[PDB]
Amino acid sequence: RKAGISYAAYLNVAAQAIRSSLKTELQTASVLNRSQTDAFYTQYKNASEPTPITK
Amino acid sequence: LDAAVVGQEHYDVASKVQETLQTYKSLQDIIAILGMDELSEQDKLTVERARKIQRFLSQPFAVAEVFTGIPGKLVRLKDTVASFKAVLEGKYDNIPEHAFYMVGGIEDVVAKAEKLAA
Amino acid sequence: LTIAEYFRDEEGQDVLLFIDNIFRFTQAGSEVSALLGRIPSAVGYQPTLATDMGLLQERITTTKKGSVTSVQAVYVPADDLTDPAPATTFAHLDATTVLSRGISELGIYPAVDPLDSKSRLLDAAVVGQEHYDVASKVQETLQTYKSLQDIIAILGMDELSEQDKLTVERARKIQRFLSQPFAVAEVFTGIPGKLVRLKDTVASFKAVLEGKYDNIPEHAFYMVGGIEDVVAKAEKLAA
Amino acid sequence: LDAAVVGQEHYDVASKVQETLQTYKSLQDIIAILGMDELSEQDKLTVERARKIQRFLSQPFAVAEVFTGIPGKLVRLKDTVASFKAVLEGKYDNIPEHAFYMVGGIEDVVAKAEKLAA
Amino acid sequence: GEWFRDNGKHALIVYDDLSKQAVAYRQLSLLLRRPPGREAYPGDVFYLHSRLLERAAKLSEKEGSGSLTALPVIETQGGDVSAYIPTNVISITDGQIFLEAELFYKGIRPAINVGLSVSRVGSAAQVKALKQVAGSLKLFLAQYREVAAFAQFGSDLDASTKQTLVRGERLTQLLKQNQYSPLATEEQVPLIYAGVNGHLDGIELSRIGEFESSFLSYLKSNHNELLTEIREKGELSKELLASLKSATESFVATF
Amino acid sequence: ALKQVAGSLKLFLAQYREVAAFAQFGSDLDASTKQTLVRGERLTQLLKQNQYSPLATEEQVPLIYAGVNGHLDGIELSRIGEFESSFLSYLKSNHNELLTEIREKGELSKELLASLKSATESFVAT
Amino acid sequence: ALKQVAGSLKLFLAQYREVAAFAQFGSDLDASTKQTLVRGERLTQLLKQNQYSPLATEEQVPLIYAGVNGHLDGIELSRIGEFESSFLSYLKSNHNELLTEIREKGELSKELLASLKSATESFVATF
Amino acid sequence: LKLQFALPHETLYSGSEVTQVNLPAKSGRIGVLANHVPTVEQLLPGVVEVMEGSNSKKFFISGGFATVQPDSQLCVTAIEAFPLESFSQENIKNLLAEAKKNVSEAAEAAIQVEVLENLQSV
Amino acid sequence: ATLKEVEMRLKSIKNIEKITKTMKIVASTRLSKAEKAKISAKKMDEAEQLFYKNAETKNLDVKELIVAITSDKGLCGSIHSQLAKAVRRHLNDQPNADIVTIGDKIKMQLLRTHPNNIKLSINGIGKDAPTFQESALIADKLLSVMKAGTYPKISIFYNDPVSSLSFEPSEKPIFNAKTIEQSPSFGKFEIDTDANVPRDLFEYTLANQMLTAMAQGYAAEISARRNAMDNASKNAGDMINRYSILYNRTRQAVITNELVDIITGASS
Repeated sequence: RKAGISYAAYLNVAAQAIRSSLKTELQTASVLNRSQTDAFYTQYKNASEPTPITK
Repeated sequence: LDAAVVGQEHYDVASKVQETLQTYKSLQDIIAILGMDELSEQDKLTVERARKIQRFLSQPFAVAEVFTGIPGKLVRLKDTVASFKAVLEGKYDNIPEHAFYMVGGIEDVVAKAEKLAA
Repeated sequence: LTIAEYFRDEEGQDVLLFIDNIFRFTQAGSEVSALLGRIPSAVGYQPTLATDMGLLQERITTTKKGSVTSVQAVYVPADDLTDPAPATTFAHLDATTVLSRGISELGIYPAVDPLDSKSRLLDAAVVGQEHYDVASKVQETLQTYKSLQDIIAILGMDELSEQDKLTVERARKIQRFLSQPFAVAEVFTGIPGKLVRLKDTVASFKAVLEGKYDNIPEHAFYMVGGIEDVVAKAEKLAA
Repeated sequence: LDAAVVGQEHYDVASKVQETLQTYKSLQDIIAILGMDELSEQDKLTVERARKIQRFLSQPFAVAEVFTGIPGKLVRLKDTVASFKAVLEGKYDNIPEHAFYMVGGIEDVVAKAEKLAA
Repeated sequence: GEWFRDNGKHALIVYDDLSKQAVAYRQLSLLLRRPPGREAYPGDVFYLHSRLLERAAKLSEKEGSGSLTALPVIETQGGDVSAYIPTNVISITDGQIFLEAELFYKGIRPAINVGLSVSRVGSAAQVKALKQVAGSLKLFLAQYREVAAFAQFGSDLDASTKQTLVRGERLTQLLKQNQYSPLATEEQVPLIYAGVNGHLDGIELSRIGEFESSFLSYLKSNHNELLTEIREKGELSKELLASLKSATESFVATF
Repeated sequence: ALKQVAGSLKLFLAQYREVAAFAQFGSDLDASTKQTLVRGERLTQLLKQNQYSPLATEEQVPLIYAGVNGHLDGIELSRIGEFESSFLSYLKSNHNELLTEIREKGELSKELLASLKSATESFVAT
Repeated sequence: ALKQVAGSLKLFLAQYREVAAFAQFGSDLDASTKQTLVRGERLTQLLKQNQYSPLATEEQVPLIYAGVNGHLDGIELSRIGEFESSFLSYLKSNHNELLTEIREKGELSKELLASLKSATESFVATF
Repeated sequence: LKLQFALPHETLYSGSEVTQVNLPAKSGRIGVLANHVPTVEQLLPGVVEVMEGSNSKKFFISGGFATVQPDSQLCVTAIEAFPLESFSQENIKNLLAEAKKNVSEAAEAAIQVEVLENLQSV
Repeated sequence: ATLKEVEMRLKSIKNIEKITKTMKIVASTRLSKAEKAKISAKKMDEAEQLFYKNAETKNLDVKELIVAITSDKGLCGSIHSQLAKAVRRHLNDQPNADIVTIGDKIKMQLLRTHPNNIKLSINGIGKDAPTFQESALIADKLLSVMKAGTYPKISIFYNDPVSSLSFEPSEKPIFNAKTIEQSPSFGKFEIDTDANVPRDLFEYTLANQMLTAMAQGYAAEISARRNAMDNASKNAGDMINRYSILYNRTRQAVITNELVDIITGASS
């Protein structure tokens, strides 16, 4: 997973599995909050610079 | 504005156009206090649709050309119904903000959206 | 007013006069005034709003021969307490009784609001330092209870400062204790009504305000008369 | 209040004082409800300046000595302009606001500012 | 209408509307130069309407038990119910049905504002069968108002209040109605019963209407005995209730 | 010659307050909003005018083209005053061609506007 | 005599009640004007009056002297009414010579001002 | 042995005395003795069995880290940890297996395969 | 002056007063939620930092990366402003740092003052309670687009929720792969020299301790919004009472004046 991702991502990828294969019966309100994010990122120079991609 | 008088399809379109626009007016104290980000994913969609709808009601009149410069457009009733139904059913959610504004029928809306590329 | 007056002047009683609704006495005065053709005054009321009130309210007083006490239903135009109608009326008021669907919705009868209702006579020189002191403390206790409800509703009963959970527990008692079964209401309720004499009321609540009956269950104080009926009721609750 | 009766220099000072005081007025309710914490940093500054300005326009009156408890001052027109020009130029932002309360000209502010030091 | 009321018969009178009559009354008076009052109405504009509306009454046994029931109508300006004439009449009648243009455009029709509407007679003149299933509905819709405009920005939803939104949106949608399509009470109670008892929480909102439809005719074909008993007794027995629970769930599952 | 440079200048100043009330509850400024706020702040400013001081139409026309077409946006808001007096003194010397053309024919050609495009860019770096 | 001991109390209280308005926090408890917040509550307490208790002008200035100058910033808020009756009785018996001089002079000489001063700290040490 | 089992969201064991903890370090299954040597090991996904004498609660684990302190403490830090009593009634594992690995996006869809076909090994 | 104007002013005030008195309660709905993720956060701090405590890990002195945490959502007293303070205070002792801003209000607070420094910016944040998935990806992008693991120092900035009534802007270090090795007591541990434990533990820690800051900063904010709306809806309530007097007067003088106008119109 080199020339590529990181230990923590590489760990989050497996972390979704536990949550998304816990029976819906108790996949809870707070539990789904953990399994998706709304975050975006925009790089900067001097005022803004490049594009605002999703995460 | 009665199904008996105008045809069921007509009235059904006309009513949802009002319901849609009544939601946008109810949501405005929210967007003012919590932005667009706070809206329900379906509310976000309904807000996006209403903007197009509210601009699709803009019409260049003929007598008005001495103000707008734009040639006066005249839309037929069946076009209108079929046009606002299409936009309701999400078939134009990709076409830009300005495209729907100050034109005639749905045909004209396509012409605006394209010419905003060159 | 005249009928009840006779009972003071001739039978020498303490008489009760209900007027329901006194505001309607004002708007009729206003109607007659208008029709006669008298220039209307502020907000359209009759130029004689105050003296019209006087010729009535003044007749309601205590004389050497007896008294006439008036319980007056007061409508308040537009919820505006400064409107000439209620403004004029209030000048003649010695107390208020506020029945409330807020109290009602708690199953507390009669539905008097213990905070809202007010008496120009809840004063040491009139009631005596005895009465007044229990009176204030009930009002202070029930008051801090009301203000803390926000945190009781979302932070649980657990998170009150050491003394506050004792006042709320006592306030909850006092709150129930303030309900009463009525003798008239029997034919709909079944529960035997109780005329609680004042001396008993003060003492019964003084006793609670000292915490002598902290142990006694809460459902007990509810729909009984004076203190003994709590003792009686609490002791049927084990059986 | 024209530049060609009072001087352009005199005119400009009072103008911006008014600008400032109208901005503090334009925010009065935002503040009264939500406090200083919800204001952009520009605004927050023009409010800190205007609050000084508003107290600086209050003056001990000779005839009002019985009410003030303070000796009465009679600032000169030329004095008044220069003083307020300086405050507009930011020269006295660090100084306590209360040093501006009930004084004469600019020198009285500093004179009293030190009285408020120790 | 009184001819009926006086002879042990029942008339319903609709005054459409008393806003316009009051204007007409003002017209005479201003023109006869009779003394004017607030908003130039005659000093007794109140009595014009209270004289009229007290004539609607239910009568004693000794007098025929005849009844005149009045449905007066007042138009408001911008919903302002504190206006001179509206308040006059609001204070005369035994209750309001306040309709709101807000709700109207939303699609909620009739646009009854549950908050500002009452029947001061209350239950005493509701079909017991209906009072049985329907009771406290107005109060739920009450708390549902608050919470819905408290979930507006509250995206944090405890299963308690979120579930209560579902009950709210369903009862609200059930109470929508086409014009000129009044229902019988024996059609109304089985419909409200399903609603209040959560049987509708599972069904998605867009199909509440088609539910009313299939459920009624299903009940008509299959569970007709229940409806007949609702109509002839206007009460619900514990057996009659059990039959209603069953037939609801029987249908709900099949659709 | 005024109508042409002043098209939708009123409708634009109308969409400017609309965005100024969006920034009233101060949030992040994007490609659209940070553009029109900075623009409209400078037109509002440009339409400030001293009393007892009317301007000829050949004076109004360049100033409005200067403002509307976007040659004022990178200039400090506080300096537009001196821009008015300075850009006019500049135009009176060199581009006197433009001003007496604009005065007389009252219109604008595709050629005249081309020269007005130049002169304004030609005075941007002082 | 009153005017002299009341020095900027009028102007003070309006300042205190304004300070106590910005006292909404809380997480920002000040050390500076927090002492005017004590004075205030002390002086507020002092001016409170039972109906039908009009005190003589001589019974007034000692109380106000104790407030203004600050011989009250230590005393608890629930015992200022006590301090009042306790301090009048004390003066009535002990320093009656002052109470008679205030009534008859109408002024306060520095000799009578320092005389009051002493009797104030004297009573403060004992409460 | 003392234990701090910590998650971002939940906090299972804090300070208390579990007698033996089993772990999945990289290429090493550790059963941490009551007095083990100071180690810092990376926890692959797997079962973290805590033994409290005659007891054991397994937890399937997202990943994380384990460190044995010089005071013989065990610090097991993970993202997700659930007791087996209600871990999984779904069974859309194979719905991800062939879904990921069959796509040649490329960098991470292939990366999401490596774990799933390993996770359900019990 | 006009009943219309007073009618509108009374409505927009009472409306504001619903907005704020509900955000006050939407906060308390979220208040218990805030203590879950708050202690759980401080709990892993005790668990995950105790290694570094024991390894005596400190900054190699051999160019900083500063990470500021707040939110996109305002109306929370001085959460944003006084973290910006403490970050500027810090930017005096080392001006040349790169700034990564998480949350839109700290972005523009800091964009006002040091617009050259900010070099990456994370959006759509304050909305829920913070998560590892968020953290880890922002972490991943920090490694990728920012080259975090080349920095002599890395700093996290957040507000630490001291009480329910007050908060405190604090700062914490993240040590990189090299810095973990050259710690004095790193040898005390029998880390298997095989895998770069120092690389992976850094990457894991960077993500892990951003989430701790996020969970904490989040909690303090909720309390700031609870308290700010506590004050706002009390001021608004106070305005309402005043204006309800002004409405009621204008209500009446408008009835009086119309009537005088009418009554005058028949003076003849």
